[PDB]
Amino acid sequence: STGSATTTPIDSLDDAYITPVQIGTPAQTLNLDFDTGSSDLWVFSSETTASEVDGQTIYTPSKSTTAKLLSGATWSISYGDGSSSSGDVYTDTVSVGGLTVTGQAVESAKKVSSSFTEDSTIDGLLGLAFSTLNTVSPTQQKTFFDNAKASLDSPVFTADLGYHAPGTYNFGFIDTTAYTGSITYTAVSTKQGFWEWTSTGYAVGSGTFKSTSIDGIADTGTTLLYLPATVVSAYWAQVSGAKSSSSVGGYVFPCSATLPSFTFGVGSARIVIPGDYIDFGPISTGSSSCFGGIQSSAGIGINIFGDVALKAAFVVFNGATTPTLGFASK
Repeated sequence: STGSATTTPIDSLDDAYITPVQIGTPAQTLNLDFDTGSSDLWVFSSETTASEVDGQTIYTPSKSTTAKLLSGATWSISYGDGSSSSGDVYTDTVSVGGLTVTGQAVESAKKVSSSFTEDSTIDGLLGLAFSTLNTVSPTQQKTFFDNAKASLDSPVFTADLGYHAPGTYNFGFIDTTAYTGSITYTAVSTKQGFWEWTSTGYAVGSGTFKSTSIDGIADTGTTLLYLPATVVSAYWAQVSGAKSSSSVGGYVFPCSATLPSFTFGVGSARIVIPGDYIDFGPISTGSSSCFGGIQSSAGIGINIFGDVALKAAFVVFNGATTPTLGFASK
């Protein structure tokens, strides 16, 4: 089997992407944030504290003839950005782009943190990291991909995120029309539960490539590109007036600037992030200070190849017995 679904930016900055997902019978369609950095499929629901729902579409398990309470199971997750959610668990039928999993764990939120409430466009998350990170207790549950994998034509999914435009998540096949040149594959460590890999280096603008190993995670659920402070400083040094602002919480730059590109290595291959992808707009409405899309990972404890990086590529998440990651230009 295969599936193919369009993923759409939630706003004009590509702060996140939402993908429609069918849950239950009859289908209830929710727009979920597909997150290769976590492993829970959780939704706003009829059980979510009412004051914490503000415009989201909810899953109502009592209206699904295939929903079953997973007795005694609870979940609770905290994300790298400080947000969190928790609740109980149903199993139900979940379909993405024509690909159907029966008995998928659907984690129903009883509580969500303010940042989730405040984002009316995201109805929940669909985790695509390794199932070892799934938070369901006392019986850990599998991700949608893990459940689908054996049925797929090939045990892969691909992320093709757009810049200021829709893109695609495919399951079970590689669309050879969706990228240019070749896909370069690179080793993955699953030791921390992530799609963790090592970039071979970077360049700033038309500058020379610096060969250096950068371990990090391919994370569709993180907006920005978080890299070591040395790398980030080298980038922003090429933008007149750019500075790190502790008050704002990262590098900012004059909105009048033209940003240089940023290149990262995948083996001997190179992915070029155009400068415009690194512009996240005014820090507050009407400001001429703009927020940068490349930020330091210092104090995160891990480098993160988030959407800023991934949307410059066609990315293969290869879930073979030994997983790997593939990157192509597009």
